[PDB]
Formats: sequence, C-alpha cells, structure tokens
Amino acid sequence: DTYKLILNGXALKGETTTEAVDAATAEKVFKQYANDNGVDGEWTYDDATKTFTVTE
Repeated sequence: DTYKLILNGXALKGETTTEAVDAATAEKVFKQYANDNGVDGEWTYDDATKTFTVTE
C-alpha cells in the first residue's frame, strides 16, 4: 500500500510517499529519508490514513 510522510524541519516542509509491504517497512524507509534531509525529531503515525509525521 501507499504510505505518506509529512516532514516539518521548520522553514522547510514537505511530503513524500513510499510503496511498502507494511507500516514497519515504510517507517524504516521514512526514518532514513528524514535523516538524509536534515529533519530529526518527533514522530507520529496515523494508522487510519497510513500517514507518518516527523517534526524537528
């Protein structure tokens, strides 16, 4: 299924997606995406909409 990540670094905000087999596998992809783009901090997950957020 399609999973979504909403990043908030502060000034820079964005949204990416990933096609993953389960929520844990999307989470791993998103965690390394966030780190590679300078956003590190507070995570959330909305199971009903397959949506993660990470906020600096």
